[PDB]
Amino acid sequence: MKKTYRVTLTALGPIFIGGGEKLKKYEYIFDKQKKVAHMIDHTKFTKYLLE
RNA sequence: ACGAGAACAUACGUUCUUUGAACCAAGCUUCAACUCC
Repeated sequence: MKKTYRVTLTALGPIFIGGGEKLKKYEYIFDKQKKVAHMIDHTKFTKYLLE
């Protein structure tokens, strides 16, 4: 009879769903030597280079 | 030197009036953005 339940999925390990977006060696990826990575948007990158 | 001669079966008149090709019906069902090294 439509037994609705609230599922709280506790991520005990690394959870990855992907979704079809591959990031190449230097293609939108910005990896620096302080053990964090930043990533960029294609539109503002391309117009920031074309300006 | 014909039961004959002469004589439009003719004139007038809307296949027309009223009438939803409608009513009902999920583009949906089942799918891990993934496996290997």
